[PDB]
Amino acid sequence: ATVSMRDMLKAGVHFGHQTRYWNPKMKPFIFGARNKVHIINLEKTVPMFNEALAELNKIASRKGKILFVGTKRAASEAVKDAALSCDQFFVNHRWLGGMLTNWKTVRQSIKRLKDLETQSQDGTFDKLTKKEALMRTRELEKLENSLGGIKDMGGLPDALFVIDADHEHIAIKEANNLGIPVFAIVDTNSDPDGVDFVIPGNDDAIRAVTLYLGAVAATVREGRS
RNA sequence: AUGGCUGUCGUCAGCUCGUGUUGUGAAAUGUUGGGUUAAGUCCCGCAACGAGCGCAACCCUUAUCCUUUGUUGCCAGCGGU
Repeated sequence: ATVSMRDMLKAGVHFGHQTRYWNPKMKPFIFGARNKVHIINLEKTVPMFNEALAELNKIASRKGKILFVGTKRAASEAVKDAALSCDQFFVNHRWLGGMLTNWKTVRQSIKRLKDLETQSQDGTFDKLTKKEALMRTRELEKLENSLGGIKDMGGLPDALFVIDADHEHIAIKEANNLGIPVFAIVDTNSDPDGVDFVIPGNDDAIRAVTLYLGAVAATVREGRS
């Protein structure tokens, strides 16, 4: 449902970027500057985080398909487990340019993953030679590394969850073109114009992103009840 | 005025298209870049995702061996010459 302010300092969600890379549009969401490092205003994010979680909850109550987005090293594996914990979908390694705006052409690539999976469990690769069986399994390995989170998708997402918004500005722009509401974790270096429901928080720490991922995988499941 | 056929750049590795995105727009992207190759041949990354003509392969011949077949072909092991 909601979390307090005491655990905010434990995860370091106020530990933003320096006074060199900050975005000018972070003035309503910066508490101050400690040793030339901007501190995220923790009194401003806690009313804005819970209204997004209730915004993420009722869309999940109407059988909403939530998509998770994050392609950074610190949160590449944490975003995969959080989506499956709440029975949702994820994008973890690489966001393909045109994954949502060009949804038609990537579906042939999605079924191009499915026929390789049906050729994996039944025992089909073993009849072919060494060269053919190696590359089509190597083409397989690249496939669910970038499309395995959305191989169960079958449509356009109802809502979008974004980590490292400035690093994933392509994903936010793609959902904005189709009118899909996004849920981005904006840090001091990021731009929140594309973000419909702004959540100011630190995104460069493993323990910080798991606090959001743990909370967003928690808020979905009672909407499933 | 043409069909059909042919040479040439050049058997040079390029030529494009669909969707999406960018730019008012001509168009750009993909096709660029780090490696790599005879080759946009392959890997990775990347607002690109895929596909087609090209490359290669599939075709013929040559390079070694096995099986079957032995004439008008062949002559190792046995005879007459």
